[PDB]
Parts: sequence; C-alpha cells; structure tokens
Amino acid sequence: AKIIFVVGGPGSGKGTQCEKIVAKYGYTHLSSGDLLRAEVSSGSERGKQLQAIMQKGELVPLDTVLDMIKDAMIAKADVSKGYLIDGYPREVKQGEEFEKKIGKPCLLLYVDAKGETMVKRLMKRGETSGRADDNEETIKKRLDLYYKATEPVIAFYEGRGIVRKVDSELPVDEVFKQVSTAIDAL
Ligand SMILES: Nc1ncnc2c1ncn2[C@@H]1O[C@H](COP(=O)(O)OP(=O)(O)OP(=O)(O)OP(=O)(O)OP(=O)(O)OC[C@H]2O[C@@H](n3cnc4c(N)ncnc43)[C@H](O)[C@@H]2O)[C@@H](O)[C@H]1O
Repeated sequence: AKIIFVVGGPGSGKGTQCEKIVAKYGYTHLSSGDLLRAEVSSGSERGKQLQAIMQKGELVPLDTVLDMIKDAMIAKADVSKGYLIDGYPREVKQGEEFEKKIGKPCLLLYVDAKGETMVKRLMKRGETSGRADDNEETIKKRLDLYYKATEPVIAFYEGRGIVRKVDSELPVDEVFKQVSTAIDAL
C-alpha cells in the first residue's frame, strides 16, 4: 500500500488537508497526535506521561509514537489502499526508524505555512476549541521545535526526491488543488 508522509508546522493545515484526501481518494488517515491523545484519554499511566510532554509542546519519544503508528497501520491493513501519515516523522531519526520497521514513503506532502500564520491559526483554535497545548507559550515552543527538529526532515526527503510542497497560505480548497495535483501524478 502507498505511504504518504504529511509534514508541516503546528497549525499549518496538515489535518485539514488529510481529511480532504480521505474524502476524495479513500486513503487511511493516521494522525500521530490523535493516536497520542487517544492514549491520554485512556487514563493510563503512559497517558499521564504523554499529556505532560504534549502540554509543554515537546516531542514524545520515538519509540512510543512509532509503536502507535505501526499499531494503527496494522489494524487498518485489511482495508487500506494507502496511508496518510500525518505529523510523523518530526525528526530525521523518526523517518529512518519508520523505513527500518515499516517501509519507505512514496511521497512527502510538505504543508508549507508562514510562522505568523501558524501562530494566528493556533491562537484562534485555542480560543475556540480550548486544546491544552494551544496556548501562546506552548504554541511558541511547538513552532520553535518544528523549525529545529522537523525542517531537516524536509531536507532528508528532498534528498530522497519525494517532497512536493503545497502553499498552505492559500484558501483550504486552493491548497487542496495543489495536494490533488501531487497525488494524481503518483
Ligand atoms: N511524530 C511525533 N513525534 C513526537 N511527538 C509528536 C509527534 N506527533 C505529535 N507529537 C506530540 O503531539 C503534539 C501534537 O501533535 P499534532 O496533533 O500533530 O499537532 P500539530 O503538529 O501541532 O498539528 P495541529 O493539529 O495542531 O495542526 P495541523 O497542522 O493539523 O492544522 P489543522 O488542519 O488542524 O488546522 C489548524 C487551524 O487552522 C485552520 N486551517 C487549516 N488550513 C487552513 C487554511 N488554508 N486557511 C485558513 N485556515 C486553515 C484549521 O481550520 C484549524 O483551525 C505534538 O506537539 C507532540 O507533543
């Protein structure tokens, strides 16, 4: 099955574009954030540890997040023609370990937004939906971590040759036209 990495900053619009991909193409959307938050909601001790880390805007250990991604892929294996891996990899080692344990991506969709745009979108969502990490101090930490740890992921897959950038400053449906173009050309 096809594996597509979807990578971009906090609030760049990854999840929004992924849900549109699902509706149009039928791919299986796996969000590392959603999987982690599901563990938090379980009330487990691990969930309490994950909640602490995520509330501070920090990266969860590779071992945990890759386990959950693999778990989810296996659970959907019978019915998936392709996978959207949304929010993983966030560091080069995460990409490397995924390829070691699961397989290689055929495409990385780089959902590109401005830093100020991401701050605005997350501040707005925070005031609306009240997600714990959508507070101003944590947003700043998330964005800084994205720049430091995750942008080298883009470079890695540029070296691989599979990055297609989409301009997430555009309206959602206009971004999705760029997304659709990349997927159609697979
Ligand atoms: N691999 C990993 N390794 C280690 N730790 C990990 C990990 N993955 C997760 N974690 C941990 O979990 C935490 C959270 O991870 P995660 O859940 O992946 O959070 P995130 O990376 O910050 O992504 P978001 O869901 O916040 O934003 P998004 O890019 O999907 O944008 P969205 O479509 O929602 O849109 C955002 C807002 O903007 C709106 N919007 C979207 N697109 C547009 C557009 N074109 N125009 C106008 N508004 C738009 C949306 O309606 C919405 O309101 C991490 O910080 C980390 O602690």
